[PDB]
Amino acid sequence: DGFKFANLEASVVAFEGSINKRKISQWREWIDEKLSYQPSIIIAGPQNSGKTSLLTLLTTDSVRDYDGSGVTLVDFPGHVKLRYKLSDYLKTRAKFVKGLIFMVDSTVDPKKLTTTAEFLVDILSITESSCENGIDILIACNKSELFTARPPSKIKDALESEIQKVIERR
Amino acid sequence: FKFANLEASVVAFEGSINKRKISQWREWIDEKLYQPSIIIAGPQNSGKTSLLTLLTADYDGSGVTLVDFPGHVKLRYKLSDYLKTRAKFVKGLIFMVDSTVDPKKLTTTAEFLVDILSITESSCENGIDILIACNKSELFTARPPSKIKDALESEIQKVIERR
Repeated sequence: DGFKFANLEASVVAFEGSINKRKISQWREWIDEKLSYQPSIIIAGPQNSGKTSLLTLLTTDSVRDYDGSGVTLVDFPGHVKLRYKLSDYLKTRAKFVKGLIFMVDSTVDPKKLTTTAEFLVDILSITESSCENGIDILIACNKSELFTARPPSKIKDALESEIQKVIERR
Repeated sequence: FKFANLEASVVAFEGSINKRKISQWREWIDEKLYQPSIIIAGPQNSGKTSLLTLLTADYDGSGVTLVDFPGHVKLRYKLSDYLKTRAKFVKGLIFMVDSTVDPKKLTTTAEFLVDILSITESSCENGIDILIACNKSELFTARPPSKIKDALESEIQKVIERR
């Protein structure tokens, strides 16, 4: 039978939150639990998925070397790597990468769902092959405050179904 | 296709990472140089990491799809987005190339230059100024920077002619 989050190598949980209302306690719990190198998590999502807002909250609203592997383009003096591949970031930091967050919308329509499921396939195909056990995933179900919002478990269930169809369409 | 017909300036200078004689690169860098930046461009084993060893504000999420925390390191960050975001603070780009070059190695180098140049030149009026850093100039197989530059120009035309 089909794709199930349950059968991935890594753990996958789904929690609701709200950037507009700064209700992100579950996401922070998860992040605090996961957090050559200091631990990191990755924030993953398209334009307007809430990432910049999430970073401001995490840096502002809380109470408290160079490796050229796979680099074709890097700036000076900053040493900013351009076209830096997810696969290389993961290979170089290995066990210091502790998890990955997918920012998704709790109020998704059938269209937005498809393009999101394709982004998950892409990124999960890389995390899952990067090491034994993959990298643990949070599906951060934003806009929880909206009258059209669905429970995280139903978003997770709709993503899992549409991911199966994306794999089929191959 | 001529480097002279680009909107940006293109210069080629010798240097030796192995011997630490890179004065002409450093001069160009110091002259070209948000804080001012330049970009260093080249495949694995072109000497970028050694070159950085010798040389050594608010977060913006435009075009960002993947970003780490706490570091705010951007992944898959597109050259076009870096350029659009920093604009006039980007002062130059260096192509790391080998002075000793088989005709094999030429085509792959030429394809890389076209890829990058087509993006720098489209980024603004007059594009981004280019240094062709001709490395390993001490070797007995080394050609002078003027010949490396002419070789690349003629190979770029051939690559472009594969339309």
